[PDB]
Amino acid sequence: NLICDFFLNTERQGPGSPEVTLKALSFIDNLTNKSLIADLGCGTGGQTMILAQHVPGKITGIDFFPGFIERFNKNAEKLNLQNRVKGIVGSMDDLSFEKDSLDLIWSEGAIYNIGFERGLKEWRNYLKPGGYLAVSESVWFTDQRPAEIHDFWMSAYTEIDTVPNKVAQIQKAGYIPVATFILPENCWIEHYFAPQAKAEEIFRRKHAGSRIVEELITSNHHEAELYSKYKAYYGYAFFICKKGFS
Ligand SMILES: C[S@@+](CC[C@H](N)C(=O)[O-])C[C@H]1O[C@@H](n2cnc3c(N)ncnc32)[C@H](O)[C@@H]1O
Repeated sequence: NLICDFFLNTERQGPGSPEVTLKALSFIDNLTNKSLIADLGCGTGGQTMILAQHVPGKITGIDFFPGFIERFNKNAEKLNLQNRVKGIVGSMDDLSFEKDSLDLIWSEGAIYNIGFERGLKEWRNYLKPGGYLAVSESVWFTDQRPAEIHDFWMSAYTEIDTVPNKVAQIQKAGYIPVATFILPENCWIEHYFAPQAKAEEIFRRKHAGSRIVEELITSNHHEAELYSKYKAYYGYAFFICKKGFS
């Protein structure tokens, strides 16, 4: 409801950065102006527009919040990409894409809404054999971690896991684990948490007295506080996978 509004004030609603999106793209080599691309849980489309400026083909951005899709389509226009890039309000667990029709499925910081292993399994049916799946997901950097952070994550995303386990689940799902890399901390600080600050000031005064808004801000500071304290134990990792049977 009012949450979309808060996030409309940021270039991105999750950890990431232009360099990271392009570094992930650097592992995808099957695209042409005939390629069909989908970006699941695209948010306002920050990473989608970056992607669109470097790869040919049509891109469909899909997101649950109508507020984000409107922003996605308006930005697309200011950029003159509305012919090959269009936002659609929908859900990643209820897609209507033709089967085995996509060359690439993109999803940054959004697969947790449906679960990693579930996403791998379900989205595979919408990809052409030899197509690509590129997703950024939360991961543990080690096998042991302090309780404070571990518990926080069980209450947010129970499916967070180490890089090795994620990689084995990818192969198990019937994909070739093409490329896997950990995101730099600036994807969390410089590009995620820092920008949320400017937004809070302005947002909080505008919605003064709103219990929802106040708790959102508390939730942000807590998450940020936890990261700068346990950043050495977790983060995001990008996973590029090619659907088997080439
Ligand atoms: C962490 S944000 C990332 C947004 C954008 N991908 C980015 O990296 O800036 C998660 C996104 O998933 C979207 N989302 C949540 N549930 C969804 C669902 N069931 N189907 C599609 N999108 C969903 C949320 O609205 C939000 O835009």
